[PDB]
Amino acid sequence: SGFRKMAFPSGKVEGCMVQVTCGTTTLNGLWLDDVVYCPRHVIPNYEDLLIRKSNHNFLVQAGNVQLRVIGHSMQNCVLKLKVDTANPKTPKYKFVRIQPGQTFSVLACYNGSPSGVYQCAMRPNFTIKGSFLNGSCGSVGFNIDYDCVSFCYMHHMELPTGVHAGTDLEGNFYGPFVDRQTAQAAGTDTTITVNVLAWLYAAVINGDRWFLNRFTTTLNDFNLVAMKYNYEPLTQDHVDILGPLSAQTGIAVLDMCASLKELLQNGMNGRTILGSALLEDEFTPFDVVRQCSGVTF
Amino acid sequence: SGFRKMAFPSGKVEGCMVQVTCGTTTLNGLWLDDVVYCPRHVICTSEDMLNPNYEDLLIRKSNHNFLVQAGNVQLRVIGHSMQNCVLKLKVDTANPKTPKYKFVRIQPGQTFSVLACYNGSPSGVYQCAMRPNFTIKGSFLNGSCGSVGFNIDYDCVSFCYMHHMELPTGVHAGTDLEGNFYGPFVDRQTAQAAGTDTTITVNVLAWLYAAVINGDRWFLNRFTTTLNDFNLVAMKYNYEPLTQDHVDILGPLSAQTGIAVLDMCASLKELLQNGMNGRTILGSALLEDEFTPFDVVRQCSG
Ligand SMILES: CCc1cc(Cl)cc(CC(=O)Nc2cncc3ccccc23)c1
Ligand SMILES: [Cl-]
Repeated sequence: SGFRKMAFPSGKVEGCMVQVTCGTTTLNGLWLDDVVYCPRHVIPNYEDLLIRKSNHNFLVQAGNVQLRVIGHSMQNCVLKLKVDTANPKTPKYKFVRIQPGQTFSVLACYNGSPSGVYQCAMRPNFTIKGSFLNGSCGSVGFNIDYDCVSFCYMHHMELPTGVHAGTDLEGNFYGPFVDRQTAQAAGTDTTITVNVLAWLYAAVINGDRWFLNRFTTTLNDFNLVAMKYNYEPLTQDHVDILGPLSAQTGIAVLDMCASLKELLQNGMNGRTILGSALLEDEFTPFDVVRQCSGVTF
Repeated sequence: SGFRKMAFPSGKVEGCMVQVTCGTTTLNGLWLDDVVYCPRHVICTSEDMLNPNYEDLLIRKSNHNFLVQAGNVQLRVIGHSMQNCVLKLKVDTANPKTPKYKFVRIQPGQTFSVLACYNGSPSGVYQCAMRPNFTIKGSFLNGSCGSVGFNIDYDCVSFCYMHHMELPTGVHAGTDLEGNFYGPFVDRQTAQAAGTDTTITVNVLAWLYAAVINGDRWFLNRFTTTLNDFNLVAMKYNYEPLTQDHVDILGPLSAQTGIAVLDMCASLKELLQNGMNGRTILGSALLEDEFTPFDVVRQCSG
């Protein structure tokens, strides 16, 4: 029993964190094989700024060992520093771009040193509601599938609202953001509907049933109600994804939708679900299965 | 900016997780140097649950009864001893991945990270607080026994918890790494109930200071309170009494934000009286009590 916002074990990613210093800026790098990846803002015309840099300008530190940079290239908003040594601790990895609603773990680092791990969701407005201080740039978001680390995020900046913006590991920003000091605002956020439903299934698996009702709804009637409460549209794909949870608990997806519809129009009435007074949307349907069945890494 | 329930990086602890099998029972072990630590109930049978004699059960075991597996390598048990409710299996190989570590017993209200494992394999990491009733509200399934709670302050891992059992309410009970249970709990399947839980007041206040540091001020009021008047109100809402030690501990946050502890106490008194009124504090509609004053300073400063 129990439901917690659980992150993936961070060990495979900790073995990749390095400190990258260029001039006055110090941030984090992801050392995989003989390449160190980091935000290009460590060096604006970035092609022009990068052509003025030499390999010895970037001081890369892996623990108490200095890595010598033997090349540098830029891919979108990510800087790739070719180093002489391949990271022995390099795990089986992939660079994956995630979609909004998808969750991932963040290993927050300061000076190439991991200090915390937390679980995040890519908001529908493409920002993450992270926890970052100055120096966290280059910190990475990841998932683990079997023994493979899927790197999906690199932290680049904090928006004026305290939310975070970054890129995938190929340097492509999530959201309409740019890596420079200018007026940039996060768009109006919406609730990840499929994730709230998955979390309602997790509450039922944990014995919380007060919100369940005898009613069902059509997907269209649910989406008309969801739109009114700033909830993301629930697609037929989402229903199919929720299928195993629907089968396990005996509550049809449109039947849980009718519970969610009532929860939105009426509220919780001083009641809680999994110790929360808000509807939680940072657990995907897969996260609920993984946590409520026991998958290990 | 931003406030998250953050766990310590689990890598140093992952390098210590092993699988311990004794008969039909398989649980987790913590392999540090040449010793594997695990709950002593790994040696219990079906009829040795209600009233087991662990000294008697352990004397009947030989080193070859304990199958210890570290990854795909079997470790050779060369000795066994029991310290309170933990079993110590001396092995023939010292763990190369053994970090700089300490065994620390924590007090209620204290937080720690839990590395949940099944079959000696880490599957997730989450943040926990030792509840005032000495239970933890964890997320554990069958096979999680032997999973550990820790804090990684600087480069040293302070092991503070080992999971042992789930109480009838879905809450969890375990020991420190010396085998001493937290609370009035025993490793027997006898009727055991967690005591009435209370809110860790000092932690809610620390989290209110975290919200102020993050720009949230709506809950602040023009009032202050005496420590006694605050406790008289706090008790009525099942909040732990706030001691002078707690007031002292909140001192740095009080100095950083400019809000006196008894002033922040009057804000908490009002929040208990009024509720949130459809508002949130740090994205939460409930008062959060699993962030200690030390957690708030570490996350909001470094
Ligand atoms: C009542 C008998 C008993 C006494 C003792 Cl000394 C130990 C256990 C084992 C136990 O509680 N294991 C588990 C841990 N966490 C969560 C669990 C969820 C489901 C099933 C087991 C779970 C059981
Ligand atoms: Cl403590």
